[PDB]
Amino acid sequence: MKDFTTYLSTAPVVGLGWAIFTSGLLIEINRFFPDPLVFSF
Amino acid sequence: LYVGSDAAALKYLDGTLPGDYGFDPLGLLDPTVSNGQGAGGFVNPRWLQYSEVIHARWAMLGAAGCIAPEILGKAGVIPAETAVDWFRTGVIPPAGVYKDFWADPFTLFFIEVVAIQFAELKRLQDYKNPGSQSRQYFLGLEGLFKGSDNPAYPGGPFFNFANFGKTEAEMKKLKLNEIKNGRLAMLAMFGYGAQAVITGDGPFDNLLAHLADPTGANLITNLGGK
Amino acid sequence: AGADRPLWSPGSQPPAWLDGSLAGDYGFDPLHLSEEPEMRKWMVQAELVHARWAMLGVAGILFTSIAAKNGAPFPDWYDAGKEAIKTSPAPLGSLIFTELLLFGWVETKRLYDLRNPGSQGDGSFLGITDGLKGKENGYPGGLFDPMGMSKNEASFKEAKVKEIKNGRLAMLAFVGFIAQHHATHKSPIDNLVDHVADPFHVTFATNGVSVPHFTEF
Amino acid sequence: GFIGSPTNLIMVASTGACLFASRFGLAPSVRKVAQPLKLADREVIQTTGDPAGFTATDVLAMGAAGHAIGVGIVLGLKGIGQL
Amino acid sequence: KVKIAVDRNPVETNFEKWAKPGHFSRALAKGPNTTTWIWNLHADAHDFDNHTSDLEEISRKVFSAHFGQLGIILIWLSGMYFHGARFSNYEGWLSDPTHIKPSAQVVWPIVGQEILNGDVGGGFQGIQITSGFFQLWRASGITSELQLYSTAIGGLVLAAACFFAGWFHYHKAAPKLEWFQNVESMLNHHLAGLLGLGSLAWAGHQIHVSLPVNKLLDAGVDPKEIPLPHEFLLNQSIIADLYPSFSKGLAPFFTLNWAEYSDFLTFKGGLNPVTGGLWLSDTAHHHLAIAVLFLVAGHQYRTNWGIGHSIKDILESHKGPFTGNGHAGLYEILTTSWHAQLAINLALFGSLSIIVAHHMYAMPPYPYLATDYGTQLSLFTHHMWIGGFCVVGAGAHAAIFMVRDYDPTNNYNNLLDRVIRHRDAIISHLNWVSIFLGFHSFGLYIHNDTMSALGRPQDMFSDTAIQLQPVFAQWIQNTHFTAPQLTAPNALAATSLTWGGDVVAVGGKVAMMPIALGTSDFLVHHIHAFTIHVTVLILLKGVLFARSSRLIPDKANLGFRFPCDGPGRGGTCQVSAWDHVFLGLFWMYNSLSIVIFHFSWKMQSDVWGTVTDSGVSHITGGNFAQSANTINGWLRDFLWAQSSQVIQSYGSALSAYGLMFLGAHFVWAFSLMFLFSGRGYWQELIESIVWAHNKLRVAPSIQPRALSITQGRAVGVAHYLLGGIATTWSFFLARIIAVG
Ligand code: CLA
Ligand code: CLA
Ligand code: CLA
Ligand SMILES: CC(/C=C/C=C(C)/C=C/[C@@]12O[C@]1(C)C[C@@H](O)CC2(C)C)=C\C=C\C=C(C)\C=C\C=C(C)\C=C\[C@@]12O[C@]1(C)C[C@@H](O)CC2(C)C
Ligand SMILES: CC1=C(/C=C/C(C)=C/C=C/C(C)=C/C=C/C=C(C)/C=C/C=C(C)/C=C/C2=C(C)CCCC2(C)C)C(C)(C)CCC1
Ligand SMILES: CC1=C(C/C=C(\C)CCC[C@H](C)CCC[C@H](C)CCCC(C)C)C(=O)c2ccccc2C1=O
Ligand code: SF4
Repeated sequence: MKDFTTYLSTAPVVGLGWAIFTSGLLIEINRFFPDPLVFSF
Repeated sequence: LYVGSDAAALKYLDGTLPGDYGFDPLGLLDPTVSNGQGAGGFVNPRWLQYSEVIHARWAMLGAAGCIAPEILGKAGVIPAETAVDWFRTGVIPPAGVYKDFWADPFTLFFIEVVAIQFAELKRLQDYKNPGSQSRQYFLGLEGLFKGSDNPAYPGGPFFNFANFGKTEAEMKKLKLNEIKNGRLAMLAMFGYGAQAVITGDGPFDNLLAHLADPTGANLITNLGGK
Repeated sequence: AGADRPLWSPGSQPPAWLDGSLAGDYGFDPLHLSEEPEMRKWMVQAELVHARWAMLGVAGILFTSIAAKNGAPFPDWYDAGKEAIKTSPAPLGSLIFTELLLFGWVETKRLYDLRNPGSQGDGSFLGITDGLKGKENGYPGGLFDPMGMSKNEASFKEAKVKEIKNGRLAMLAFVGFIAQHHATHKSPIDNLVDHVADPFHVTFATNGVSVPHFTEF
Repeated sequence: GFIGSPTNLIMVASTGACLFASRFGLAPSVRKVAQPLKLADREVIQTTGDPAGFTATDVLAMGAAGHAIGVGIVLGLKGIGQL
Repeated sequence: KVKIAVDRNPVETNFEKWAKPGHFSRALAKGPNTTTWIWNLHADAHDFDNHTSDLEEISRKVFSAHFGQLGIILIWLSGMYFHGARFSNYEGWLSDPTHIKPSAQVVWPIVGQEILNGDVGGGFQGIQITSGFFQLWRASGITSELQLYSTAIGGLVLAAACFFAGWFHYHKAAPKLEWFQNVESMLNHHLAGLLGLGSLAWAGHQIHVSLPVNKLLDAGVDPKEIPLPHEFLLNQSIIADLYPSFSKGLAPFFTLNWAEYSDFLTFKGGLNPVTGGLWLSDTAHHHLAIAVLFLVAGHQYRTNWGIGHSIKDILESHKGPFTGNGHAGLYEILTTSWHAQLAINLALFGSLSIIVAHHMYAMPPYPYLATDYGTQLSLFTHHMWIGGFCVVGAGAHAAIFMVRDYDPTNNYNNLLDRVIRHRDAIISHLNWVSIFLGFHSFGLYIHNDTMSALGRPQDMFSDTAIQLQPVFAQWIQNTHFTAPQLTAPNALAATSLTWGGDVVAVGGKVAMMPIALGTSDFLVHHIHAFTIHVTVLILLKGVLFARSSRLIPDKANLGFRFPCDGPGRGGTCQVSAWDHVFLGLFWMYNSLSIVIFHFSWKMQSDVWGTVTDSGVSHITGGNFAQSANTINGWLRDFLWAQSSQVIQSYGSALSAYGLMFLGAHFVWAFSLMFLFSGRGYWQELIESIVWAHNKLRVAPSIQPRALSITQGRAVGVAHYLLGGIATTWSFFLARIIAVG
């Protein structure tokens, strides 16, 4: 497990996790707020 | 005698196995094949003997269960509507399903899955660890699962309750007879499958057709040729 | 409580981190989870809270379905929330955030008791010192154990084993509830009386789901 | 496929000639390989009661070759109007 | 002699080596200290010849890597079948294949990309696919989405089995070196079971499943009204009234009366007029004959039963008088060197992909395949580029074998030694013929451009001024048009419609029509020959001069992949065989770009189009006979006359193509400074950036370094090839979808 945990601790795995998290956050924001351009409320 | 023995194949095998007719053209009983430690590959003499005897027992059960309903339906023993062909019982719904059963075929399939998964997984755990199933409490009948040195022949108060084979000579005779009838059953089940595919009828019907018309009803005429 | 104990499969080799000390330790871990002691105690706490909520929810579902079969005007366990908020004085939105508000305190206390054992029973919460102190990892005791049958070690151990076994059975019950409600669209007690009415025919193979029918022949 | 049919007769004659060939020279058996001819060689596979080298792989290979030669000759004659 | 040799559990299945990234090599085993280490970790990852010197472990790694690639391919195929099962209009396409476009990709509406879900027809919205999977499934008898779902599930199961097989045959039961070295057994089993048995199984599927479903589909009945394939399999009545020879029931096969099977095993050449594809019975008899031929070929090599040929004996026996030791040491080379086998496999596989592209643009072996111009163009271009990449990698891995696995002790007077012994003459003659071909083709093009711009249309090398007609190609076309007349009397028609004859059209669109070859065709064919000749020159110069040269006599000690030998001897940059492959990659790109441009223009001008009562109206009006003789014609009448759909695709479903088009141009530009520049400039810029990060104490512990010269060349060629291929892909697909 700790060998597997250090494998997930490697740079490409945490990079993939960050990319998935950021892409999902931005996609859900754009879906639930369709076409945001002007900062108004 | 030796049934089609091939030379340069008895170099790696002596006479210990029941049949051991020396027939090994391709070569799979060589200890050089899959040599090392651990589980390894599935081509090893221990697993080969175990799978051969298990295939033999299953094919013997299948040959008996494919012969008995048709023969007993030709007589007055079992009723005729329960004497359907072995492929029409529900094993292949394109071939036929016996609708007059006490349960749905998938319900029987699930009951079979639970029961035979229990049986075969206990068998596998005893194959990997000999005598291990006699230690963990099952129902109080753990002593029935003592096993033996050979995984193929566990024995005990249930598998050998008749206690046949007290000495070595008749035990070797029984093992040789079991493997001979089992190999005959492999051939029998092979023929049953081929006859079912290319005739669409029961094996006893094919036997009666060959007996009544030897030249007019055989493999050549069943393929359309003359 | 170890060594020659019944495992999840006879003849299996138990893991090194599963020595049988924990309740329900059958040596079942193909994926080698709970190897680290901190992850082991996290897994024990997670299993305990999932078990407790599983038996609570399954008991509520069974009680409501039994009363509905007997004649009480109770809806099915599925889509009960719709009629619940229809008859609730409290609307949705406020209800879930209210539940989160009175849940965050207990969850924070549980998490910081799991990370720091005995730190909750320091008089910080309304001057409570003897109470709110975890006797074990996922077994707080104190105010949560008013009657003291857990003082005996043997009684505590057998109660832990019974609790974890009934909790795992409750996970299986909840999974079965979801599966055969998606398959039959009926109450679990309705499925039970259908199975005890015609056991040889009414089963998982006759609902039109689970086992698919394509040729019908 | 008919018994006594000319196609079956010619292909059976070809298969029998191929089988009787390697029994005495001509065709490359296990014990006769060489580059252009027949040269002495080992056995490896037991002949199972067969004199010289005429084991099961020999009869299998030569029966396959005989069946192939027979069907080729039969279809070539059928293409040009013969049997 | 031949037997299974397997070691039990040589490698433990643990995750301890997943934590340490660099573990296969001792250089990366010490951990990282600079950023190039990371690139090295992603460079020598699958260079198993450098990790260990033991051939057995290398062979085991190769076996497991092949199992992993097969699992990846099966996962991809299962995903294709799943996309056809759920996010597709295959059932709607089966009703009217000539009016609904094939679509199997549906996007999520997120940021306005839902406009990519175009109106393909049949009440569906999605991306118009050009892979031709719809035609393949129609050829396979697939009717409902349930069959596609089952195929996807089976493909996922087989991919899991392949991954388990890789894990098992590496970690649990690893085959020994003697198991891999049984080349005779490998060849026999591959020719008999991998190819012969597969061809027989596919022929049986075609005969028992694909032929009746395709016949009923061509009859015009509803796909739902068509009986399921198992109904054809079991009950013989439907296959009997669909094909009377099935009423005999396997009698004509064993009684040698194979002519009775002539109804469903046919030899009608050409295309089926109902669907514009190859006849399914012809494909069934084809795969049956292929299976029989490969079954015959699989019993050639002696393995364990005396009879059969020996590869070493065959190689050693073929020795001529002008070649010394004829094929002597090649058996030991190909049984010990993985890279020589890789070179041979890649060369033959790339050539096979080229034959595949040519022979399925020529004969469309799928129902309603020729009507979809976009599918045919995409398939041709894709197989073309895969073949070109594979034949480049052939020279690459041949050079790798020459650097690493070549032994002069086993090669004294053999064929390889004599090729090395006259490599200078080989390269000089190849250079001369490359120069001559480039002159007498491209100078002809420049001559045409000049005399067109000089107002001399009578001085051109065109179809009207100076006829350099392809007399050999025209004669071969006329001979193959008359192949069924005299030399193949049992063929009902010609083997293809490209030689001549009538015009086959489906749905008002031209499926296949005769192709005329003129002066422009001769010019582009000789241009292609010149480009292939130059690429061969580059790759052969890389292979033969990989070990030594008069310029550098110890190039073998420098390895296969080194940047240079310094600025000595005037400069020795890009002297390695790897750099030769890197240079030849661009030449392969240019060659295949010109080839696919010729293909697209030729089918758009002289093959594809619509059929009216007056005649055949092509897409571009047949300008190839008058505009393809000049570079300005390719600029204007092919690159500017087309590509208007790509730039005007905005606001439609094709717009992403145009977007990709622009992005492709970007990538094609972004490669150039990796191709230009060097390393010292970027290293000094990185030093300045290191100073900037050190001022703020944010300098990384891993020292950032510029990319290596070999690494920079690889990045440049990869981005250049990606940009060019994506540019051609976007332009081709947008042009062929908007007007096709
Ligand atoms: C007739 C028997 C037979 C068959 C069918 C195959 C088939 C294959 N071999 Mg194998 N091979 C054989 C015998 C056979 N082999 C023998 C006897 C040897 C030892 C001399 C080898 C040694 C060998 C090597 C060294 C390599 C192969 C590889 C391959 C694959 C080539 C890739 C391809 O065409 O994709 C076709 C793909 C498919 C059709 C997908 C389905 C593949 C299934 C799962 C395989 C079924 C065939 C298998 C042999 C059955 C026995 C396995 C059994 C024990 C479970 C292919 C799966 C390459 C490889 O590793 O690929 C993974 C490779 O590098 N072969
Ligand atoms: C791999 C390819 C392939 C396959 C699978 C088939 C299969 C079939 N074809 Mg086809 N055929 C093929 C190629 C193929 N053919 C080719 C190349 C041609 C030449 C053009 C033909 C020409 C042809 C004609 C003209 C006809 C067929 C017919 C048939 C069927 C008859 C089966 C039969 O007699 O075979 C022999 C099959 C067996 C002997 C069965 C195999 C033995 C079994 C599996 C043993 C099982 C034993 C087992 C272990 C025990 C039971 C297990 C259980 C307990 C679980 C069958 C569906 C006929 C049809 O549709 O009528 C029904 C028909 O009229 N075919
Ligand atoms: C389209 C761009 C382009 C062009 C035209 C050339 C041209 C050339 N390169 Mg190059 N190449 C290029 C880009 C290009 N390169 C790039 C980017 C790379 C990097 C991968 C390479 C990689 C490369 C390699 C690796 C090789 C070449 C070779 C060649 C020669 C081709 C052989 C031939 O017949 O040339 C004939 C000459 C031309 C086609 C140039 C145009 C000639 C016109 C028609 C003018 C005709 C004569 C004119 C009338 C006289 C002018 C008179 C005036 C002085 C007054 C030639 C010198 C090969 C070589 O050295 O020779 C075989 C070789 O091995 N090149
Ligand atoms: C099944 C389950 C967990 C299963 C876990 C498994 C198999 C793990 C297996 C393994 O880890 C092992 C052992 C070892 C590893 O090496 C390998 C894996 C494979 C990883 C949890 C269920 C857990 C189930 C829970 C917690 C159920 C809670 C139910 C509640 C709260 C009900 C609330 C209700 O709201 C409803 C739903 C509807 C309303 O009508 C009524 C009310 C009452 C309102
Ligand atoms: C004298 C003697 C005897 C006898 C013997 C005999 C008589 C034998 C025979 C034998 C034989 C007689 C054999 C055979 C075999 C065969 C085979 C083995 C076959 C095969 C086949 C095949 C493989 C086929 C194929 C094909 C197909 C199907 C398709 C295509 C074409 C072809 C044809 C190729 C005895 C014993 C009594 C005693 C002693 C002495
Ligand atoms: C530009 C250039 C460099 C400098 C470039 C270097 C060192 C490589 C830089 C790679 C970067 C770090 C890749 C990752 C870029 C982004 C940070 C990743 C994407 C981020 C978004 C997803 C947010 C060379 O080192 C070089 C060497 C030899 C020949 C030509 C050149 C060359 O042209
Ligand atoms: S350092 Fe660069 S410029 Fe200098 S010889 Fe090497 S590759 Fe050429």
